[PDB]
Amino acid sequence: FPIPARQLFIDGEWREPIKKNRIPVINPSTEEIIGDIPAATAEDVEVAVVAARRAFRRNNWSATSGAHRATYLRAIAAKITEKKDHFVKLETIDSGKPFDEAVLDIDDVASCFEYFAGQAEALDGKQKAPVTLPMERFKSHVLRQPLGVVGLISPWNYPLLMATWKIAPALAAGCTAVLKPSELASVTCLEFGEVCNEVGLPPGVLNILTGLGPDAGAPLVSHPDVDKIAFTGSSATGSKVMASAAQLVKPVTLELGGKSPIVVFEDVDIDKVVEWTIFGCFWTNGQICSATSRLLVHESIAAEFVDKLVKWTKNIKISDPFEEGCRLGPVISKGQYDKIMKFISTAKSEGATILYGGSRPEHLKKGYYIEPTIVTDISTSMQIWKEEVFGPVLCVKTFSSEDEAIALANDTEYGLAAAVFSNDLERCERITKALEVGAVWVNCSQPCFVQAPWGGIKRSGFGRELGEWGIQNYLNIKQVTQDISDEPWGWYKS
Amino acid sequence: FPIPARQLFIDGEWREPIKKNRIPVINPSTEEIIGDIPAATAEDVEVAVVAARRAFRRNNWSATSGAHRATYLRAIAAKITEKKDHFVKLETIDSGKPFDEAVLDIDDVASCFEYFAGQAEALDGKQKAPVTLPMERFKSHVLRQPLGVVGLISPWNYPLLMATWKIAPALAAGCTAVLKPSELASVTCLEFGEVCNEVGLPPGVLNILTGLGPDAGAPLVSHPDVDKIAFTGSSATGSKVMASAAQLVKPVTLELGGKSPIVVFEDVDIDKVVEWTIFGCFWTNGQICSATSRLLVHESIAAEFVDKLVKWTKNIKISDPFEEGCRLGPVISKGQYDKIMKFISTAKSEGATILYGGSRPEHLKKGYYIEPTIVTDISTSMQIWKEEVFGPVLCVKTFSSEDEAIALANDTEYGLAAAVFSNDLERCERITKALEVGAVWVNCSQPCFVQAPWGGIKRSGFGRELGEWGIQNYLNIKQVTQDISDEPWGWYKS
Ligand SMILES: NC(=O)c1ccc[n+]([C@@H]2O[C@H](COP(=O)([O-])OP(=O)(O)OC[C@H]3O[C@@H](n4cnc5c(N)ncnc54)[C@H](O)[C@@H]3O)[C@@H](O)[C@H]2O)c1
Ligand SMILES: NC(=O)c1ccc[n+]([C@@H]2O[C@H](COP(=O)([O-])OP(=O)(O)OC[C@H]3O[C@@H](n4cnc5c(N)ncnc54)[C@H](O)[C@@H]3O)[C@@H](O)[C@H]2O)c1
Ligand SMILES: [K+]
Ligand SMILES: [K+]
Ligand SMILES: [K+]
Ligand SMILES: [K+]
Repeated sequence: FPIPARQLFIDGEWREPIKKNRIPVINPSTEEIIGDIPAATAEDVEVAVVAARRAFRRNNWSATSGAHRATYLRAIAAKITEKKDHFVKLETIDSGKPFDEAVLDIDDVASCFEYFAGQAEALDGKQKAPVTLPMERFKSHVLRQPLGVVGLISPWNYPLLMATWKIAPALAAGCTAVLKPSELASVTCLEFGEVCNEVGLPPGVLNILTGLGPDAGAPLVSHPDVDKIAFTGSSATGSKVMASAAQLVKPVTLELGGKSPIVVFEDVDIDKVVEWTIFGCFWTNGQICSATSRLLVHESIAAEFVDKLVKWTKNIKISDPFEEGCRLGPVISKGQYDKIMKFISTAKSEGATILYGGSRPEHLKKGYYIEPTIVTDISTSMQIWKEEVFGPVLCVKTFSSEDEAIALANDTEYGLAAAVFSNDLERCERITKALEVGAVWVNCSQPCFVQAPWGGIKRSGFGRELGEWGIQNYLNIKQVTQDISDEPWGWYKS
Repeated sequence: FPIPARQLFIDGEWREPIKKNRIPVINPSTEEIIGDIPAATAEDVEVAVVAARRAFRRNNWSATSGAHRATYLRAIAAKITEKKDHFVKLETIDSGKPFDEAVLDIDDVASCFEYFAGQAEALDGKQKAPVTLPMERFKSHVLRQPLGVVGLISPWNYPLLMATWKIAPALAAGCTAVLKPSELASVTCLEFGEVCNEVGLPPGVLNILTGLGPDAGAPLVSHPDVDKIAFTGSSATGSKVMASAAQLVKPVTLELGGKSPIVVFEDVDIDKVVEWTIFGCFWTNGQICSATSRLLVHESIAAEFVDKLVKWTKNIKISDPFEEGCRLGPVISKGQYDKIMKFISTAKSEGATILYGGSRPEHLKKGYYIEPTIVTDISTSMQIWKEEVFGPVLCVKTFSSEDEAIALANDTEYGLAAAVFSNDLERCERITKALEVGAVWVNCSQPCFVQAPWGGIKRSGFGRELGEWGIQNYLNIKQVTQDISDEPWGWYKS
């Protein structure tokens, strides 16, 4: 199909980068440039935040009720469901993710807006919520207002979904925003610009700057009229954006991925659990923030599990994303390809065993394809064990004791997610409690519902997006307390 | 009487600074070194966090229930009420604040712990709160666990109260902590160490390092095993601590004070409001984070308000804090004294009018005493208008329009509090909504109840302490979602 030429979406209309630079979009499956995106620069950020600030000042969006903004949200969700086919295809060719996965993404963005429409609606009538004071002299309630203009910065692994994880709560709260999506996957996001016009979003309420991290994002976060930054990306980058935000004591939420464990005890149906473990580390082509990329399996089932494991993954149709039956596409880019490949090299070099994969597929001669990979004979000292690979690469180690599974699981600087498998539920509760982590899956891995709070701890960052926590990141919690006594304070003397 | 010659509180017992350095405590009223406090250094921070981390690992505090910790809280509150007299004294000589104010502080710390004892109790049964998912296949709830070891850093303007604003929620949540109080007011806080032993707090659950900001606090915030920082202080310092915390993507709450407006409309009994305006800017000797230090009064009552104003403040007994009837003490320190004085000089120099005070009192010949000060003929360009003075110094400007009051009030980079006076309540609501601020007082100024969320926006920082928000800053909000179907995910092929 025809990717589209598209431009910068600023103040409801399409604008050209002030420096007129652009960058390639590239099919991960063909290595071929299949198109073009604007390359926003600091000067574009300036006009964008200005539009956003102006839009915020209008008595047209921000001081509006939640129920009012919920209709635009509900409408956006509807529009997306309508142009479904169109989005899911664009997302498959831009991301390199299996077409079947992309269908889920797009259903999920629709569903996300609809959940936050609800949130915005519940925002009303949280307003002026009373707080009880001791005195009778004073009365007090809470207002929940938009913080103002917010910068949203998202990753390429679920282009539109990750972006709406930010857009939906931001808009629900009454903020205006500047979105800067990954330079590795901007098309659906740019295409979102039209959707806004089609649903009648006031101009400047959502602005979309595509471009490189350093050129477009950095200026977004350091801008003096952006009140809050919502960042999702690597921990290394997180640190950078938080330091920049610190200059202006600007609030920040950081979702930074990790090195999440999946611990499997003896008492499990090793055929399903095996299916998850594959899901937890290979799906989305291994590019999952919460990827359960470290398997801690009991020595008991150790061999067998791993056997069925290699069998199942051996079972995965690695092909071009559009090809029917495709359960695994190419990684996002040449750079990522190289990085993942190097992680593999230095893992051999460090003395681990590539008990499957670790190489290009075979049937695929072009495109950034990499075979689901299982590596064993692991030391907790090796790089592969500590570093997030963000490719289809799984590490295996075994354990004797329960609290050795525990110690071994918590043995990272990261702390995003974890998955524990066992039919002994009193054992499951005990493990979920002990995991130094923000999300614990019990007898599954990766299911992420918009109803539930989502974020990490430790190097994985802080703050919770989604659920009933999402909208809160974009609000000014305002206390108002008034004197109803009409008597003098009586502290001083007249 | 004699002060409290203490040492550092670490792991339940009194330890000496590893570098054995100490610093003077000084009565603001006598300029006289009346004592001595330990001067913690980075090496002390090391042993302190270690104690804290160990204490957190003990199945003795952190994995305990909220109701269990609530008793230590309730006990601490009791002990403080018991040793009331002793604390309020020590506070008065350490802070230079009027004895009557100190009295209040100490009642407030007691009350604060009790409120958070309640919070910790409510924490239970929020545990495993269910979140409803669409699919029947999955069940989900939320756990609320302590983040781990937290560093708490507080200011001198309410030595123990400001510290318990952090200690109480931290302990209620199940965290262990290292407290680093201001070097300008550490005695009560050091004395709190004993209270803990007396109520049986496990060792290492609360540690207290006194010392200088750069020597004791900086190492506390940059330490690799401190999971979260709660900071209250100047915006300039806030920026530094957040930049440091960014190194390790460490969560942070920042309460940074401001330049809060008090806007008074024509329709008010200008004797009651006048008393507040004095309270809002001169109480605590002008050293209030939320100090309503900018008066925007309607030209109508302008003259007369200001008249009764000068009259009232002219009526304020400025004397030694212990002297009965004392409504105004010395500022905290020589350095603060100098800073406040300079603000006055450069305000003269910039062309403002010192319509009262601006100088040392007469009857007081020693001690850091400064007259309640009223300054007029203000330009929004002058330093006195923008910069937080943190002394008993009030600026006055007048307004014609309502939305001129509004524009003029929002005319700062800060955004902590604001106070609006008017018997027209429809007008009040309108103004409270428009104020770019975190707390809006209606027909009063400064009343801060532990029941209500407290914090700022803009340069005043972010996050809310106290109320139902307080405890939240010290929790890991953990999602747990489990598969109850027993069926295969069914995404791949066996
Ligand atoms: N916890 C989560 O919610 C979550 C979800 C998915 C992915 N992730 C993480 O996302 C990462 C992959 O995404 P990525 O490669 O796009 O991450 P990244 O760190 O490169 O950056 C993500 C976004 O930040 C922008 N950016 C980069 N440098 C910037 C700078 N200096 N200033 C401002 N913005 C800048 C990027 O261009 C991109 O839009 C993985 O590490 C994964 O762990 C986290
Ligand atoms: N917003 C609020 O809730 C609130 C409440 C009270 C006071 N305040 C503000 O507090 C300020 C006055 O307090 P202050 O003089 O103590 O502020 P400050 O910034 O000088 O320092 C405050 C605390 O931080 C420590 N500190 C200093 N430098 C540090 C560093 N580099 N790293 C780590 N810690 C460091 C100090 O020792 C002190 O204990 C005012 O600006 C006032 O508005 C705000
Ligand atoms: K791409
Ligand atoms: K963290
Ligand atoms: K002192
Ligand atoms: K801010």
